[PDB]
Amino acid sequence: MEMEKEFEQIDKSGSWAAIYQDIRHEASDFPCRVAKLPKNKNRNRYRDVSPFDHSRIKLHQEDNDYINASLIKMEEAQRSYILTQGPLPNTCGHFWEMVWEQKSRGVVMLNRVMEKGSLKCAQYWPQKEEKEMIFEDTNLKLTLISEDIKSYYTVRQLELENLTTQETREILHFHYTTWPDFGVPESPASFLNFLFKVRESGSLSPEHGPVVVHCSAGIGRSGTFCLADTCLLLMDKRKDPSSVDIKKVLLEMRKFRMGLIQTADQLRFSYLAVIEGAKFI
Ligand SMILES: Cc1ccc2nc(C(F)(F)F)cc(N3CCN[C@@H](CO)C3)c2c1
Ligand SMILES: Cc1ccc2nc(C(F)(F)F)cc(N3CCN[C@H](CO)C3)c2c1
Repeated sequence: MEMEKEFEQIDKSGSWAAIYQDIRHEASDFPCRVAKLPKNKNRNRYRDVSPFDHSRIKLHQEDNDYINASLIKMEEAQRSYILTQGPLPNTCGHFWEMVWEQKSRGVVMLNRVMEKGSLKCAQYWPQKEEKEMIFEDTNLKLTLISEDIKSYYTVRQLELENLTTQETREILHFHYTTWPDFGVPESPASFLNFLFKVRESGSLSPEHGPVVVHCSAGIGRSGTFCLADTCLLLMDKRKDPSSVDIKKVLLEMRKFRMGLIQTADQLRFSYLAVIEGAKFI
């Protein structure tokens, strides 16, 4: 059963909601005790989106190691990702500290800072070359070097400096700017072109740390990005690409972060992206 044939059946029967609820029912549940400590209340954007203790990213400054971020480690696909929430006004320094400590080369952002009148993410990078950001709490400086604005996404070149050592690193910011305010994109073509730009940058390679991916909560749109990338890698690696079961991969990813793919529409879109992206590979 090619994925295309399955998709046709699901679409005809209108069963995307039933299949999505099955995934929810089967998903892993593990503790999130650290996330729930009182002193970490202001570090969580949403009270019902927490990282599991087993897979959470620890900040290395002693103090408070907590950030709402999870390491998704896909063993068969040989790729890792860090999924995180959109930074809060008080956690932008922790975010960049994470990127520094984890040796990430890329940040993937799948939201806009404001959507439907409402703040989804803090403005955690500089909009102007001449107006750099200093995160005084984690002793980091961030400068916009250049950007390449296109119709569906923007790629920025950032310089991140550890002010303690004066070491600097180039970080690439991949910003998908056109996800609709409601629902999902009608066609995955632009999402796929975005994904291919991330890939081609080398940001997902094993010589770097895991890419950091976020949206607002770091589980819906972010989950589509990692699910589509992993299923496409599994397709190219396996002798038989039609043995890739996207529901099984998503369940695997949900061992590492709760909630990945938040709606039936997102699940459908993930299928569509993997179908069309497989056609290109
Ligand atoms: C033909 C057909 C069959 C089943 C469907 N099932 C869902 C669901 F996943 F939400 F349940 C969503 C659909 N649509 C509407 C069209 N525009 C799309 C948004 O871009 C989503 C959809 C469409
Ligand atoms: C030749 C080639 C090889 C690998 C590829 N890998 C990906 C993806 F998604 F895996 F990164 C996406 C591709 N393309 C680019 C062209 N436009 C297409 C849809 O608009 C998507 C692609 C194309």
